[PDB]
Amino acid sequence: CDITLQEIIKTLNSLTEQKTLCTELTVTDIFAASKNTTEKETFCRAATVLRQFYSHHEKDTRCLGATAQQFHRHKQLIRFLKRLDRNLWGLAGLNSCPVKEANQSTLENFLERLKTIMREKYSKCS
Amino acid sequence: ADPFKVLQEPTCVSDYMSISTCEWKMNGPTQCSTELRLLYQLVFLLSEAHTCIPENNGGAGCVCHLLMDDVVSADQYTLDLWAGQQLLWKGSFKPSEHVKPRAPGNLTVHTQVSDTLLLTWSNPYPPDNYLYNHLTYAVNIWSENDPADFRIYQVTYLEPSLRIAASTLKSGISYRARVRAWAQCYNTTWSEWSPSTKWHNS
Amino acid sequence: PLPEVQCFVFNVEYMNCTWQSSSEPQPTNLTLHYWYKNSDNDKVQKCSHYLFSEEITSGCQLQKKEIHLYQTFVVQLQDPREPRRQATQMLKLQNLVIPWAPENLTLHKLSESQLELNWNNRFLNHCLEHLVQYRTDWDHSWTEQSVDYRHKFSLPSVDGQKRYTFRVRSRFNPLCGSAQHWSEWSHPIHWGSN
Ligand SMILES: *[C@@H]1O[C@H](CO[C@@H]2O[C@@H](C)[C@@H](O)[C@@H](O)[C@@H]2O)[C@@H](O[C@@H]2O[C@H](CO)[C@@H](O)[C@H](O)[C@H]2NC(C)=O)[C@H](O)[C@H]1NC(C)=O
Ligand SMILES: *[C@@H]1O[C@H](CO)[C@@H](O[C@@H]2O[C@H](CO)[C@@H](O)[C@H](O)[C@H]2NC(C)=O)[C@H](O)[C@H]1NC(C)=O
Ligand SMILES: *[C@@H]1O[C@H](CO)[C@@H](O)[C@H](O)[C@H]1NC(C)=O
Ligand SMILES: *[C@@H]1O[C@H](CO)[C@@H](O)[C@H](O)[C@H]1NC(C)=O
Ligand SMILES: *[C@@H]1O[C@H](CO)[C@@H](O)[C@H](O)[C@H]1NC(C)=O
Repeated sequence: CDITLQEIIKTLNSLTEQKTLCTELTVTDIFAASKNTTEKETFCRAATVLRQFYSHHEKDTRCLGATAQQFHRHKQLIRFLKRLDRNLWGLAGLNSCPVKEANQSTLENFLERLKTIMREKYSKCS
Repeated sequence: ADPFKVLQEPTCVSDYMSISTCEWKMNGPTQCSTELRLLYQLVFLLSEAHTCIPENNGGAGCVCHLLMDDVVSADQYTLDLWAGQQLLWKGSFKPSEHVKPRAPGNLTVHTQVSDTLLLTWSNPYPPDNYLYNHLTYAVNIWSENDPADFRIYQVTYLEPSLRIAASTLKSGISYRARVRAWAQCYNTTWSEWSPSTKWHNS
Repeated sequence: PLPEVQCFVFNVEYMNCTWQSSSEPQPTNLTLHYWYKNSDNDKVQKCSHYLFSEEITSGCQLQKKEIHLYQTFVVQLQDPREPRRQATQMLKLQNLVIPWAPENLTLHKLSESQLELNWNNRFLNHCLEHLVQYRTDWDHSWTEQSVDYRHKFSLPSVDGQKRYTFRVRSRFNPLCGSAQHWSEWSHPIHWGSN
């Protein structure tokens, strides 16, 4: 494992540190339905889920609080999600990976779960 | 047919933060800023293209600073150098494979204790940046009147500090210092030297 | 209510889960049951090797085959004298690792004043983080610098008229897991004289 997987982890550690106003919103849980898909499909799928999220919530009123601080936290949340998306996507190398599922999840648990999947992946290679 | 020509493959580096600088050489005297346009675009779905206006670097040399919102290892860019309607050159560039770190700053000298001399500086990157925790340094210390005798200390730990035993510093004179940085994890080159700092120790 | 279990994975070789026995209104043997959540192999397990302190159940001990980091871990502290008096608990083992102290520290010259310290670890090269510590026989306190997983420190300025001593410890953080605790300091090592 080279730097790509490492960046993904740091960003995750960073994101799981403090939760923001919109970390409660839900997203498709793609882990609770692991249908023995490839390692790639997962990365790609996770990228898709996150992409949809920042895509839909970037300019969300609820998320941008009432204080500058809530505002910056949200901007940053969005920033990091983009970093995750592009790295995870680069890692998979798939043009498309349909996320057909219905098991919802809180982004907070999604990131927390994903962080574990990534740290384990890292602990493997040497 | 092709009045304007790029002599050699253009070369770029990134500070891995906001900027990427490409350098290249033209076949003759050229007004870069007037004749050329470099269009870069991230290779990622639904991403727009950007236009950079080249600065001049010597009579037939050009340089251009591509501004980026963020940078991650996966990211790759398309580059298209135009001279009007004539594509001069086309290429790809992956920031994470050609990193040159920003020079460190705020080099200050501490002389409270007598045994050792303490040197501190600042790490140019924000803590949230992927390079922050990967930099190690090199401090350069020389005498003003006796530049001949200069030393280069290698700081191979994360803290931006250096301690040198004063038992190696001819008192009475004034020395100058400056520091640069690199990140082994990304196989980067050295940063530029930081502004220097002279001090007269006793 | 009963004591709280405190598991700690050692160098990812074996885990130790203990509790203070002097908190019970009477002597007893609390049983330990463990299982992993929402993964393969959900079935509950019995502590296959109990630990004893003052002729009482001190804790449990599981071997490598039984340790699964990156998989929600769930311990159960039961009391035979009460089938309904117990507490269930879930852990993230990955954050409870504690590597062995680094060993085989070396000290050689790479140049005229480049003094490089080296050392090796126990099967977790890229998961470790290190804290190097040094001083002279005159210093009243150590000075510490952190490598990340480098295991290669280097003092850029060495004084010949001084005896140096070095030591390091490792930590399983932050890429493979967020373990708070360091390992025990490695045996010291010396250089030069005076
Ligand atoms: C790290 O980079 C070096 C140097 O490559 C070039 O120099 C950089 C500073 C940059 O300016 C670019 O022009 C180039 O990328 C790489 O050098 C090679 O090292 C390998 C051994 O690892 C050796 O087999 C090759 O002969 C070297 N190539 C050349 C042209 O000399 C080096 O590979 C990079 N190190 C790692 C860890 O990837
Ligand atoms: C020199 O040091 C000062 C610290 O006083 C730096 O200024 C701070 O920079 C950080 C990160 O860029 C900001 O978050 C702070 O708000 C700035 N001011 C504060 C509160 O200190 C400055 O960037 C340093 N310069 C160099 C060369 O790194
Ligand atoms: C695990 O328990 C045994 C027996 O009590 C003890 O000797 C050992 O040191 C413990 N593990 C640790 C703390 O490394
Ligand atoms: C507990 O177990 C120990 C060791 O098996 C045994 O000596 C003792 O009789 C048991 N009963 C209690 C509650 O002490
Ligand atoms: C040095 O330490 C290693 C542990 O990685 C050990 O296996 C080795 O035997 C030690 N060196 C010797 C030969 O004493």
